[PDB]
Amino acid sequence: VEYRNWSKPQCQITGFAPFSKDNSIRLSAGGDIWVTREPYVSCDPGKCYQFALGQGTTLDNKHSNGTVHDRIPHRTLLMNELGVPFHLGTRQVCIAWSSSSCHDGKAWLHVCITGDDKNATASFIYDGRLVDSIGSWSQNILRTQESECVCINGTCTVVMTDGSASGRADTRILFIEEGKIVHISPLSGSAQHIEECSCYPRYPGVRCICRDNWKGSNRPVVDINMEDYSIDSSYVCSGLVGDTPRNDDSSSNSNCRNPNNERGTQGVKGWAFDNGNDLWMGRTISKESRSGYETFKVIGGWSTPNSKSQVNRQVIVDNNNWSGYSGIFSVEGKSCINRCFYVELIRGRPQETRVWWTSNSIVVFCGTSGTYGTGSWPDGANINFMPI
Amino acid sequence: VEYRNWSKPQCQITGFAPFSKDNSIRLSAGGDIWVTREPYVSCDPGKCYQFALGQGTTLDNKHSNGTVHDRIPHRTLLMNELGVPFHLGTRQVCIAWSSSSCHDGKAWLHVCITGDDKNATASFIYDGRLVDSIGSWSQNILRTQESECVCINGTCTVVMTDGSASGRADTRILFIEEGKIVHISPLSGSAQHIEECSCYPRYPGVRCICRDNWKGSNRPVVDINMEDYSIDSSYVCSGLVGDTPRNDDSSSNSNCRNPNNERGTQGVKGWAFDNGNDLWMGRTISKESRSGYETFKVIGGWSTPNSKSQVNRQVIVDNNNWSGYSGIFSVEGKSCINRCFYVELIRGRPQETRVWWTSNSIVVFCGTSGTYGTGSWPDGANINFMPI
Amino acid sequence: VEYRNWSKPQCQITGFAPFSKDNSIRLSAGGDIWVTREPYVSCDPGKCYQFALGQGTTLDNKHSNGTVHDRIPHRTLLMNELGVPFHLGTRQVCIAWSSSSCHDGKAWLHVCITGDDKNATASFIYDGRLVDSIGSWSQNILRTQESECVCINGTCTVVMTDGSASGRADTRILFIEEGKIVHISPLSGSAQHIEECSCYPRYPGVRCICRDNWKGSNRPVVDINMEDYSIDSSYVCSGLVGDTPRNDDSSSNSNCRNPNNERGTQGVKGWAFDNGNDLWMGRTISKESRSGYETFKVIGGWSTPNSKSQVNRQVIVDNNNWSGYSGIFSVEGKSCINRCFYVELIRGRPQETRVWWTSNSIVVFCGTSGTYGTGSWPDGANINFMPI
Amino acid sequence: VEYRNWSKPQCQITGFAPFSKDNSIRLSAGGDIWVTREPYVSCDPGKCYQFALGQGTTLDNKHSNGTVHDRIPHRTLLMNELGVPFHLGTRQVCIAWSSSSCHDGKAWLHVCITGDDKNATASFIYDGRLVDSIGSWSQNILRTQESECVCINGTCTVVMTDGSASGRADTRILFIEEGKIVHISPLSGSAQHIEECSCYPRYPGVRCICRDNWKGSNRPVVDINMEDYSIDSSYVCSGLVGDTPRNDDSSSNSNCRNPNNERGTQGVKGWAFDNGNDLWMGRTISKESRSGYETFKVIGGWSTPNSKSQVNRQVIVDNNNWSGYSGIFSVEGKSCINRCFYVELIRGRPQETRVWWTSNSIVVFCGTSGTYGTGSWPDGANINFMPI
Ligand SMILES: *[C@@H]1O[C@H](CO)[C@@H](O[C@@H]2O[C@H](CO)[C@@H](O[C@@H]3O[C@H](CO)[C@@H](O)[C@H](O[C@H]4O[C@H](CO)[C@@H](O)[C@H](O)[C@@H]4O)[C@@H]3O)[C@H](O)[C@H]2NC(C)=O)[C@H](O)[C@H]1NC(C)=O
Ligand SMILES: *[C@@H]1O[C@H](CO)[C@@H](O[C@@H]2O[C@H](CO)[C@@H](O[C@@H]3O[C@H](CO)[C@@H](O)[C@H](O[C@H]4O[C@H](CO)[C@@H](O)[C@H](O)[C@@H]4O)[C@@H]3O)[C@H](O)[C@H]2NC(C)=O)[C@H](O)[C@H]1NC(C)=O
Ligand SMILES: *[C@@H]1O[C@H](CO)[C@@H](O[C@@H]2O[C@H](CO)[C@@H](O[C@@H]3O[C@H](CO)[C@@H](O)[C@H](O[C@H]4O[C@H](CO)[C@@H](O)[C@H](O)[C@@H]4O)[C@@H]3O)[C@H](O)[C@H]2NC(C)=O)[C@H](O)[C@H]1NC(C)=O
Ligand SMILES: *[C@@H]1O[C@H](CO)[C@@H](O[C@@H]2O[C@H](CO)[C@@H](O[C@@H]3O[C@H](CO)[C@@H](O)[C@H](O[C@H]4O[C@H](CO)[C@@H](O)[C@H](O)[C@@H]4O)[C@@H]3O)[C@H](O)[C@H]2NC(C)=O)[C@H](O)[C@H]1NC(C)=O
Ligand SMILES: *[C@@H]1O[C@H](CO)[C@@H](O[C@@H]2O[C@H](CO)[C@@H](O)[C@H](O)[C@H]2NC(C)=O)[C@H](O)[C@H]1NC(C)=O
Ligand SMILES: *[C@@H]1O[C@H](CO)[C@@H](O[C@@H]2O[C@H](CO)[C@@H](O)[C@H](O)[C@H]2NC(C)=O)[C@H](O)[C@H]1NC(C)=O
Ligand SMILES: *[C@@H]1O[C@H](CO)[C@@H](O[C@@H]2O[C@H](CO)[C@@H](O)[C@H](O)[C@H]2NC(C)=O)[C@H](O)[C@H]1NC(C)=O
Ligand SMILES: *[C@@H]1O[C@H](CO)[C@@H](O[C@@H]2O[C@H](CO)[C@@H](O)[C@H](O)[C@H]2NC(C)=O)[C@H](O)[C@H]1NC(C)=O
Ligand SMILES: CCC(CC)O[C@@H]1C=C(C(=O)O)C[C@H](N)[C@H]1NC(C)=O
Ligand SMILES: CCC(CC)O[C@@H]1C=C(C(=O)O)C[C@H](N)[C@H]1NC(C)=O
Ligand SMILES: CCC(CC)O[C@@H]1C=C(C(=O)O)C[C@H](N)[C@H]1NC(C)=O
Ligand SMILES: CCC(CC)O[C@@H]1C=C(C(=O)O)C[C@H](N)[C@H]1NC(C)=O
Ligand SMILES: [Ca+2]
Ligand SMILES: [Ca+2]
Ligand SMILES: [Ca+2]
Ligand SMILES: [Ca+2]
Repeated sequence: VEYRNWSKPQCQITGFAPFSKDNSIRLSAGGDIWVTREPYVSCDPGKCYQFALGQGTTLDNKHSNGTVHDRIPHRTLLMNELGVPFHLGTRQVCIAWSSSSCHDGKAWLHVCITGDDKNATASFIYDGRLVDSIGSWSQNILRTQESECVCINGTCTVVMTDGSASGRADTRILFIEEGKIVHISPLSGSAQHIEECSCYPRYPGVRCICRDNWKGSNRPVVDINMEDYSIDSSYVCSGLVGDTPRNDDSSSNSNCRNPNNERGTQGVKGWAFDNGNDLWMGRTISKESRSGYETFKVIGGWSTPNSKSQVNRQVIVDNNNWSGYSGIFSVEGKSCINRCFYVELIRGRPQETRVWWTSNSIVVFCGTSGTYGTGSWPDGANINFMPI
Repeated sequence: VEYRNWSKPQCQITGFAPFSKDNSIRLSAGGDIWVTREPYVSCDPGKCYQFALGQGTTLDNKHSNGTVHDRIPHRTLLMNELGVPFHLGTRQVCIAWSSSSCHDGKAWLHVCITGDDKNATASFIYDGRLVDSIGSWSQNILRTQESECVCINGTCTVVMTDGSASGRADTRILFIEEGKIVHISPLSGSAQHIEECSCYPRYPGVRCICRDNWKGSNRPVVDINMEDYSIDSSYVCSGLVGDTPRNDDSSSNSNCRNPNNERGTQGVKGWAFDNGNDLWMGRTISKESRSGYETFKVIGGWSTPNSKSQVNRQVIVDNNNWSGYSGIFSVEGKSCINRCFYVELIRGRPQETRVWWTSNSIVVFCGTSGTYGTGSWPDGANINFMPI
Repeated sequence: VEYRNWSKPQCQITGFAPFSKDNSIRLSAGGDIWVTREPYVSCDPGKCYQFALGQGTTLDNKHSNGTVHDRIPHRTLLMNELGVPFHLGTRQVCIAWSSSSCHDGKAWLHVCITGDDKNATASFIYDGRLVDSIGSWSQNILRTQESECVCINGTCTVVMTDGSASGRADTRILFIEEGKIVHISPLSGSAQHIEECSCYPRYPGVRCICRDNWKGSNRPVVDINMEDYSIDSSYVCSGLVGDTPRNDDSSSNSNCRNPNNERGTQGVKGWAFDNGNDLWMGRTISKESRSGYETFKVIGGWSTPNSKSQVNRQVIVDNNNWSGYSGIFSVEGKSCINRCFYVELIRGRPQETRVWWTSNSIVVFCGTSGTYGTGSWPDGANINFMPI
Repeated sequence: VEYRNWSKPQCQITGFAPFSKDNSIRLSAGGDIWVTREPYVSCDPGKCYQFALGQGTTLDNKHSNGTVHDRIPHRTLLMNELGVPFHLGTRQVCIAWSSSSCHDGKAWLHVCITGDDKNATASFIYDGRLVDSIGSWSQNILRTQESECVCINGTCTVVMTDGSASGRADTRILFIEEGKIVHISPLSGSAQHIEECSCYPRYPGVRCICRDNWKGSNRPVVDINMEDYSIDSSYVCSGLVGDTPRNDDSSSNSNCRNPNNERGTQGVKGWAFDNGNDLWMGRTISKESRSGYETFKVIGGWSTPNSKSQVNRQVIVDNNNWSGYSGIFSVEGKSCINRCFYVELIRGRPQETRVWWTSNSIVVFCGTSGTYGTGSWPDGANINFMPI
C-alpha cells in the first residue's frame, strides 16, 4: 500500500451521470434508520463510503423530536459503504457535531469535533486510533468542512474555522501526517469568511470552494500549498453565484476578489471546480431557499470576473423538492482524477412542520466523459406518511 | 486475478436441482424487507449474488403503495449474497429502474438506467467507480436485460433497447472494457423485436434468448461475435414456445426465423439454451398469465423448425402460484460451464388487489448431471397475512 | 489451504465446558428472528458456525402459525457464525427440510434435501456451486443427518435414509469429493434402523451414533471405512441408553448388537463417542419426554454390554426445561481432536400450546481437559411473553 | 503476525480526547438493541471492539424486566467493532455473567464465567476454540475483571476472585498461553480485597488498579511479574481516592499500603495509571452514588502518600447524569503506548424505576498529547420516552 499523490490530470467531462442514492427517509417510515444531517462521501482506493452526522437516534423514535438543533453530545460520525443506508448496524466512527474524513492511500483520517460551543475539542483519529487533538482557539464553535479532506504524499489538509458565523472569524488550515498535526497556517488572501469548505486535490496543491456566511453570496476559494504550507484565498469569478441566498441571475455579481455584499449573510455548503478558464458548479435552483439543485459549466467561470454564459446544465433535483448541502469528492481513475458530488436532501424542520425531526437522504452523481439525458432525483418521501 | 474466458464446454445436464430461495414476501410480514421486482443472479468466480430493483421502500411501509409502477427516481439496484434477503443493510449499488450486472474475473460491472422516459441515462460502473455513460438514442425508455451480462477476456457485452415496446425499436449491443464503452453494434439478423435478453457465454461468443413484445410468442435469439462485434439474430426453433402470452402447444409455431404472429404482443422475460440440436427452456405453465413455471428439454428444439417433442420436464412452481420473470446465469465448474436460472415470484398487484404494493421473492435452480425428484417451490406468502 | 485429515488423537477430557448460547426465543419476543428447528454446529479450520432449518418466516409473523409441521418448500438452511442469532441478514445457504454440512479444509459442502415426500431431491453444493444431485431411492422422505458430515483427505461422507420411519428402511452412505458423489454404500451390519446420524472423524475412519426410530431405545452405531467404502453397524453397548423414549435406568438394556425392543418406537437425534472402553454420551433427563439434558461418561460404555456405571455427570439443561435434538461436532486443536456438542431447545408446539409456532434456541458445550462446576442453561423464554 | 510485547514507553499525555460513543439507550427506544451491563473495550493490533454482557434479551422486550439481577444462564459476552451498537446481528462470543478478553497479537482470548453461584465454570476460548476451563475454588461466585486482560510475548494474564464480596476472599492471577492455563499465582502483598481489576501493560510487567469492596475507598493495586509469575499489591497513594462510595476530598486518606477504612464497603469498577510519581485517574463526581464522571492528574498521586494536589481535570459526564463502571484499555502507537478508558452509562434500575430493566450505553476517551476543551457526554436518553 502506497500514499495517494493524485498526480494525474483532471478528467475532461461533459456533465455528470447518476451514481448513488440511499432513500433514507422513505426507508425511515418502515424501518429503523438513523436521523442525520451534514452527509458527505469519500472513497479509499477501492470503494466509496457515505458519511453523516447522526443525532444519536433513529427517526421513528421519540428522541427524533428537536433534531433541527445542530450540536448535542450524542452526535457521532456514521460511516457505511455508499448505498448502504444508515441502519442500526452502522458504525459510529467518533463523537462529532462537525467532521471531515479522508483516506491517504493507507488508512482513514477522521477529524471529529464535539463538546461545548465555547470550548470544543477536535480529535484526530488515524488508522483506528486517536493520534492528536486540539482545543478551540476562539471559543466560538470550532468547526470544519462537513466533506472530505485531501491527502497528498501522506500529508492530509483540512480547513477549520472558530469564531462568529456572521462576522470576521479565525480560519486555519491544518496539515496532518498519520493523524499528527505537523503544521497550522492561518487563512490568508482576500476571502473574508470561510465555512464548510469543499476541497479537492489539484496536484501539487489542494483547492477548496467554500461558503461565506457574512458578506458573500459568491463562493470563496482557498488554495493550499502542500510544499510550503502557504495559503491563498479569493472568490469564484463566475457572475452566476453558488450560494443561497443570492440575487437572481440578472442582478448577481462577483469580481473574483471580495464578497459581493448581495444577500451575503447566511449560506449553504456547496462546491465548484475549475477546468482551465471554465467552472463546473452546482447550486440550489431557488435563489432564496434550499430547494432544487442544478449543475452547469460557466464559460470563463474561473478566469473571467462576472461571466454569466453557461452550458451543459442538468437538473439534479427539481425545484418542487428540498435540497440542502452539497460537496465534492474526487476519485482516481486509470489516467485521470474524476470529480463527483453529493447532494443532501433535507426533510422535516424547519420547512416541514408536520414532523418534529430533521433528517436527510442523499443523491450522488459523478463526472462523465460520455453522454446523458435528464431527470430529477429528490428525496421521495411523502411527509404525510412519516412518523412525526 | 485473471479475466474470465468461459472457455470450457457446457456441462451435460439431465435437468435442474434446487439451489436457493429467499422467502422475501413471507419475511416481509414480520421484518423490514425491500419492495423489489426484476431480480436476477450473477456470480463472481467465488460466490453468487442476488440482484433486484428496489422501489426505494420497504413493504411494511406506506411508500409501498403504488409500486406496480415501473419507473421512479428512487429505484436502485440491490446486491446481496445469494440467499440473503433484501434487509435494511442491503447495499444500493446504483440508481436504476432497469439494469444488468456481470463480473469479468477481476471486478463487477453494473449497467444502471434511470431518469426521464424520453431522455434516460445509463451509467457504467466498474470496480466501484463511474467509468462511462450514454444517453437515450430513441427518446423512448432506454432499457436493458434485467439479468447478467457476459464478459470474455475483459470485454463485457450487454443488450439494450430504446423505442416502442409494441412496434419496431432500436436495439444495440454494447461492448464494454473495464466500464468503458469501446464499441456499439446495431441489432442485425431476422429478430424483429428484442427485450430483456437472457444471455450466456458460448465460447468464443455470447448467445441471448430474449423477449419479443410486438409480434412473437416465440423467443428471439441474438448471437454476439466478441472477436469482430458482428451480430446475428433469429428465433428459437422449438414449436413449444417460451413467451407468455402464447398459443397452446397444439396450435403454436416457430420457423426459427420470423416472429410467429401468435398472441405476439406483450411478453415476459425468459430464457433457454442450446445443447447440440436440443433446447433446454423454461416458461410459465399458464399460457395467458404469469402463473406457474416449468422447464423441459425439447428434442431438436434448437435445430428443427417447430419441434414439439419434449422430455425431462420439471415443475418449478405449480400453476396455482404466481411466477414472473426468469433468466439464466452461468457458473464455471472444474471442467465445464453449468447453466442455472432464477424465477421471480411476483406478489401483489395487479393480480392480488388486497394489497397496494407489488413485490417478489425468488427461487433458483442449477443444472445437474445427476438425478432428482419433484416438487413445487412457490413464494409461499398468504396474501391475507400481509400488510396492505 | 490443505485437506483436513483429522489424523490426531482424540483429546482426553474430564467433561465439558460452556461454549455458546444464542437466546433465539428470548430475542424473538423483541426482534425479527427466524423460526427454526434441526440446528447444528460445524467449524471450518478458523471458526465455528451455527446452522438450522428455517421455516421461511420470522417468529413474530403470522406465517409462524403451523410451523410444527416438518416439510414445506419454504424451508432453507440458515448459516451464521456461532453466537450470531438468526436475524434477517442471515444467509439462506440452500433449499432444505433436511440437511448436513461440513468443511473439508478447503471449502464447505452442504447436503440439502427438499421437494415432495414421495420424490425428494438432495442437492450437493460445494464451494458455492451446485455440483451434484440425487433423487429419492425409496420414494419415502429421503433424509439425512441434521448435523455435520465429515471429510478426510478430500472425501466427505454422509448418511442418508429413505423409507419408513417405523419399520425397515433403505440407508446408504455417500462419499463425496468436491461435491461430486464418487461412491454409495448400502448400510451393512446389525443396526436395523438408522436416522439422523451424529458422526465424527475417528481416523482413519468415521463413526456415527444415530437414532433407531423403530425397535431401539439404544442408539445404533455406523462405522464408515474411508479407504474401501465398507460399512459396519451395531448398537452402543452402554446399558444406560441414549434415546428418548426409553426404559428407566434400572430396567434398560443393550447387548451391543440388536435393538433392545424397549420403548423402541420413536426417538430423538442424539450422540455419543467412544474413549477406549468408555463412552461419553448425552441424553434427555426425562425418559419419556424431550425435557432436560445430561452428559456423563459410562465406564465400559463402549466395550461392555449393558454397563451402567457412570461417572462425571453434568446437567446441561434441568428437567424443568425443554430440550430436543443434540449432535456432535469436532474441532481440531494443536495436538488433539476435541469433541463438542450442541443441544436444540425447542419451544412452542406440541408441548406449549399458548403459541401456534414451533422454534428453538441452542446451547453449546465443548470438551475440556480442565475443571468445571455446575449449572443449567435452558432456552429462558417466558412462553407468556411470546407472540402467539 | 507476531505476539504483542507492548515494549514501548507510555505516551506522555495532557489529558484525554473524545473517541467513541454508542448511544445504546437512545437507539433502544426506536430499534432492537441488546440489554447490557459490564461493558469494556479492547483492540487487536488493527481495530477496537466494544464488549458487554448481554441479558439474553433486547430492551423493548418483556424479558427486559428484572435485568437489574446480575447472574442468569442467558448472559453472553457480546463483541462488536467499537461504535457499532449492540443490534440483533451482534455476535455472542460465549456464555458469561462475568468476563475478560484480550488479543495477544495473533488471536483473541476470552475468559467467560457462568453457572451456579457456588460452583461456577470459567471457559478459556482462544482463536475460536475452547482450550481450557477451571471450576470455582471457593464456591462463592468465581469472577473476573469486566475489562481487558493483557498479553506480553504470548502469555496473557487475568485476575480472578472467588469468595466473599464483603470480607476476605481468594484472589488468583492466571497466566494463559494460547488459551491454556500454564500457571496460577495467589494474590500477595498488602491489598486486602480485589475485585474487577483494570489492568494495563507496563513492560516488562502488567499493573492493575482494582476495586476493594470490603474496607477500602482507596483503590488497590496489583503488580504482576510476567517473567517469574510473582505478585505484589498495595493501594493507590493519592489522597484523592477513586472508589465510590468514599469520603469527601477534605476527609479522605490513603497511605499506599492498607485499605483506608473510610466508607470502604461496596465500590465500583474503576481505573488509574501511573506516570512517574504522578497519577492519572477517573471517578464518579458524586462520592456516594454512580453519578457523573471526572478525570484528573494527581501530582505525586502515585509516589506520595495522601497527595491531594490535582491538575488537568476534565468532566466526562456531569453530575446530573448517571455513570457506572469504568476501565482502562491500551492502544499501541508508532512510538508509544497510549491509555484510553470507557465509561459505562447505566440507565434504569435501581435509580430509575419508571422502567423495569437495567441497561447501559458507553462513552470512550483516549489519552492525547495535544489540547482539548470541555463538555459532557452522558447517555442522553429521556427515561420517559423508553419502553418500560
Ligand atoms: C436530453 O438531455 C440532454 C442532456 O441533458 C439535453 O441537452 C442539454 O440541454 C440543456 C438545456 O438546453 C443544455 O444546457 C443549456 O445550454 C445552453 C447553451 O447552449 C444554455 O443557454 C442553457 O442555460 C440557459 O437555459 C437554462 C434552461 O435550460 C437556464 O436555467 C439558464 O439560466 C440559462 O438561461 C443551458 O445551460 C445542455 O447543454 C444540453 N446538454 C448537451 C450535452 O447538449 C437535451 O435537451 C435533452 N432533450 C430534451 C428533448 O429534453
Ligand atoms: C419423480 O421425479 C422424476 C424426476 O422429475 C420424475 O421423472 C420425470 O417424469 C417426467 C413426467 O413423466 C418426465 O418428463 C416427460 O417426458 C415425456 C417423454 O418421455 C414427455 O412426454 C412429457 O411431456 C408430456 O407430458 C407432460 C406432463 O408430464 C406435459 O406437460 C407435456 O405437455 C407433454 O404432453 C414429459 O416431458 C421426465 O423425463 C422424468 N424424468 C426422468 C429423469 O426420468 C418421476 O416421474 C417422478 N415420479 C413421481 C411418482 O413423482
Ligand atoms: C461442583 O461441580 C462439580 C463438577 O460438576 C461436581 O462434581 C461432580 O459431581 C457429580 C455428581 O456427584 C459426579 O458425577 C457422579 O459420579 C458418580 C461416581 O462417583 C456417579 O455415581 C453419579 O451418577 C449417579 O448419580 C447421579 C446424580 O448425581 C444420577 O443422575 C445417576 O443416574 C447415578 O445414579 C454421577 O455420575 C461427577 O463425577 C463430579 N465431577 C467431578 C469432576 O468430580 C461437584 O459435585 C459440584 N459440587 C457441589 C457441592 O455441587
Ligand atoms: C476550556 O477547556 C480547557 C481544558 O479542559 C480548560 O482548562 C482546564 O481547566 C481546568 C479547571 O480549571 C484545569 O484543572 C484544574 O487545575 C487546577 C490546578 O491548576 C486544580 O486546582 C483544579 O482542581 C480544583 O478545582 C476543581 C474544579 O475545577 C475541583 O473539582 C477540584 O476538587 C479542585 O479543587 C483542576 O484540576 C485544567 O488544568 C485546565 N486544563 C488545561 C490544559 O489548561 C479551560 O478552563 C476551559 N475554559 C472554559 C472557559 O471552559
Ligand atoms: C416535540 O417536542 C415539542 C417541544 O417540547 C412539543 O411541543 C410542545 O408541546 C407542548 C405540550 O402540549 C406544548 O404545550 C408546547 O407549547 C409545545 N412546544 C412548541 C415549541 O410548540 C411536541 O408536542 C413534541 N412532539 C411530539 C410528536 O412528541
Ligand atoms: C393507496 O393509494 C390509493 C391511491 O391513492 C388509495 O386509494 C384511494 O383512496 C382515496 C381516499 O383515501 C380514494 O378517494 C380514491 O378513490 C382511492 N383511489 C383508488 C384508485 O382506489 C389507497 O387508499 C391507498 N392504500 C392504502 C392501504 O393506504
Ligand atoms: C393458527 O392457525 C390455526 C389453524 O388454522 C387456527 O386455529 C383455528 O381457528 C379457527 C378460527 O376460529 C377455528 O375454527 C379452528 O377450529 C382452529 N383450528 C384448530 C386446529 O384449532 C388459529 O386460530 C391460528 N392462530 C393464530 C394466532 O393465528
Ligand atoms: C415486571 O415484573 C414485576 C415483577 O413481576 C411486575 O410487578 C409485579 O406485578 C404483579 C402483577 O402483575 C404485582 O402483583 C406485583 O406486586 C408486582 N411486583 C412488584 C415487586 O412490584 C411488573 O408488573 C412487571 N413490569 C412490566 C412492565 O410488565
Ligand atoms: C456554527 C456555524 C456554522 C457555519 C455557518 O453553522 C452550520 C450551518 C447549519 C446550516 O446552515 O444548515 C448547519 C450546521 N450544522 C452548522 N454547523 C455547526 C457546527 O453547528
Ligand atoms: C418499457 C418496455 C419494457 C419491455 C417490455 O417493459 C418492461 C415490462 C414490465 C412487465 O412486463 O412486467 C416490467 C418492466 N419493469 C418493464 N421495464 C421498464 C424499464 O419499465
Ligand atoms: C421423516 C422421518 C424423520 C426421522 C424419524 O422424522 C424427523 C423427526 C422429527 C423429530 O422427531 O422431531 C423432526 C424432523 N424434522 C423429521 N425429519 C424430516 C425430514 O421430516
Ligand atoms: C459478586 C461480587 C461482585 C464484585 C463486587 O459484584 C459485582 C458488582 C455489581 C455492582 O457493583 O454493579 C455488578 C456485577 N455484575 C457484580 N458481578 C457479578 C459477577 O455478579
Ligand atoms: Ca453567504
Ligand atoms: Ca411476445
Ligand atoms: Ca427409538
Ligand atoms: Ca470500596
